Amino acid sequence: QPPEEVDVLVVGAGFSGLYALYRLRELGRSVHVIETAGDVGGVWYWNRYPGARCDIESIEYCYSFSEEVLQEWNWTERYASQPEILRYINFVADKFDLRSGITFHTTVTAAAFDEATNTWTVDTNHGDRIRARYLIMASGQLSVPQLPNFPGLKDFAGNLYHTGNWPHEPVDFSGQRVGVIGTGSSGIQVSPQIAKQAAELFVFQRTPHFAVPARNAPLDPEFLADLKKRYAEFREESRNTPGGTHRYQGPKSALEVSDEELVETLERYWQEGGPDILAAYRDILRDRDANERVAEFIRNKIRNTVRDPEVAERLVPKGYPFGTKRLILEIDYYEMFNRDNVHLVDTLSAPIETITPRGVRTSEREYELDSLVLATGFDALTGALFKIDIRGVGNVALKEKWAAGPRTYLGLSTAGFPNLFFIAGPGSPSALSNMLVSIEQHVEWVTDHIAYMFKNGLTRSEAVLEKEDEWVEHVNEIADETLYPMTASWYTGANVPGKPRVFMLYVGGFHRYRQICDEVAAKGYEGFVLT
Ligand SMILES: Cc1cc2nc3c(=O)[nH]c(=O)nc-3n(C[C@H](O)[C@H](O)[C@H](O)COP(=O)(O)OP(=O)(O)OC[C@H]3O[C@@H](n4cnc5c(N)ncnc54)[C@H](O)[C@@H]3O)c2cc1C
Ligand SMILES: CC(=O)c1ccc[n+]([C@@H]2O[C@H](COP(=O)([O-])OP(=O)([O-])OC[C@H]3O[C@@H](n4cnc5c(N)ncnc54)[C@H](OP(=O)([O-])[O-])[C@@H]3O)[C@@H](O)[C@H]2O)c1
Ligand SMILES: [Cl-]
Repeated sequence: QPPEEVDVLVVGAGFSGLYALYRLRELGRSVHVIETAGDVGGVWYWNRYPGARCDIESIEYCYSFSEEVLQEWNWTERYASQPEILRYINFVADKFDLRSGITFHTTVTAAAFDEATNTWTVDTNHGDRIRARYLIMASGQLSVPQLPNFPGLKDFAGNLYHTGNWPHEPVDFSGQRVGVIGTGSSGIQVSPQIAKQAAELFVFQRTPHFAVPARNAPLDPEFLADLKKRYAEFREESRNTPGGTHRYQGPKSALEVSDEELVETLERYWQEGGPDILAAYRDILRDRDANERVAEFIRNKIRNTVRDPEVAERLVPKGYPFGTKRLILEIDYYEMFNRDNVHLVDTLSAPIETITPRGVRTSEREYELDSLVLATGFDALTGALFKIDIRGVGNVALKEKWAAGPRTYLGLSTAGFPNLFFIAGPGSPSALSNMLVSIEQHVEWVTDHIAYMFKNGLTRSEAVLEKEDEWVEHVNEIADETLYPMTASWYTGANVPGKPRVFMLYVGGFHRYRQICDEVAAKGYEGFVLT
């Protein structure tokens, strides 16, 4: 039930929005959060599908801002399941009395900057009108589900799900003919759970994605209690890294090594599981020949996982460099295809023509299904923003200004839109880092910036157009030194039809980006104009 006026309005109650609330209060600022969902958690509230699990270690993917949380919470598994992460979020939410600062079931429709008085007016689908000095869009990176692009969807006779909008009551696939469309992280995690229940599971794969064993395991309770002795320290080590974790930064070039040392080295990562293999060698995302030797080793591990050679071959990713679509952690996913009741439908060879009342037609034949699961992803990074009529100076639409790709200074603001801040979004490290590291830094940087504005008695903060252009050009420029922009992924907006193909993230590493933000604030916010 939202206030008519506030210092800062926050959109979204997932990790980012909750923390922004907590810190803004500590800083003696009035602050409120609007959230479409029924409750806190963001991705961990919405993504409730069976198998949903973090692929950053529970010990790294957690808040560090509170010593008490660090000491009191007990993680249980190398990689936390979604129910567990949702209990942690509730634990924190509870601990700091956060819900009192949040309006649920409410979706922000539009926001417009008022130049006369230097404020945002912010409307919602319940007619709430809030005036705020600052607007923080804590509204996610992977928060607006994307349906795939083919017809007959509303004609399907059975039940229809998207993993990103999963039912609050467990879904029963027992005895069903089930289809999953999509084999990114969502579909990889969800499929082996549905394989346990369905009479027949059909996995509709388009481009195969690279996946490596998670090797999840219980967490040793002693290791935990040790870790806690120096938790603050351990976390500060994670902030001083490109990826926001303890990942080893392999110093060698993947080209300098024999085939023999290369295999022995990747074999050790493969038996160990997890994503650290992405940094086995310094140049894997930088040099196509280096990349390829690593990609080959992975593809061969893939072939060897599946008994039938033809099914095995269709599982092998082709045509793009390893790691350039987000790396996936799998758990019994490749093994699944050895089962009698699991069918890999290769839609590259036979593309989907349409959905029918009965199920799915490809160019080669029709599949009958009782249920269809869409693991088809998200209109990423800009999708949630673009859903909101956001309006800056001269009445510029954010959606129009960014229609060729997101334009920002430090990913934190855009020229022409003063008092507006984007948490962990395009133009910053964002999902290229452990997101809790990217999220805590952006929250602390924005909220300090806000507090600094108040201290000094100002009320207007605007990214300077020339710095914005300079920043966007720098982002593209350093991306272009890597293999990232070369591949169609949601990072480059490739999954939404008509969306501009532009790599959206800052690739220079969390550490450098935090250093660059720190010198910006240390000079009273170079590249902003403050009045
Ligand atoms: C299934 C899934 C698994 C993930 N696993 C990991 C992982 O292992 N490691 C990792 O580092 N990151 C991973 N993440 C990335 C995840 O985006 C971040 O880690 C972190 O959860 C993002 O937090 P957030 O608060 O920025 O956004 P979100 O958690 O997305 O919260 C955004 C909230 O804003 C609300 N919202 C949006 N628009 C409006 C509006 N118009 N009005 C009102 N409310 C609105 C949404 O409903 C949502 O609740 C994963 C993401 C997905 C989708
Ligand atoms: C932490 C963790 O383990 C976890 C778990 C879950 C999510 N996450 C995080 O969220 C991000 C998104 O992952 P996701 O799986 O939900 O989404 P995706 O990666 O966008 O894959 C979409 C898939 O659907 C297929 N596809 C799309 N359109 C299609 C079409 N029109 N016709 C037919 N098929 C279509 C598309 O095919 P192709 O050829 O690759 O476009 C692909 O197979 C992740 O990267 C993590 O950041 C993390
Ligand atoms: Cl992720």
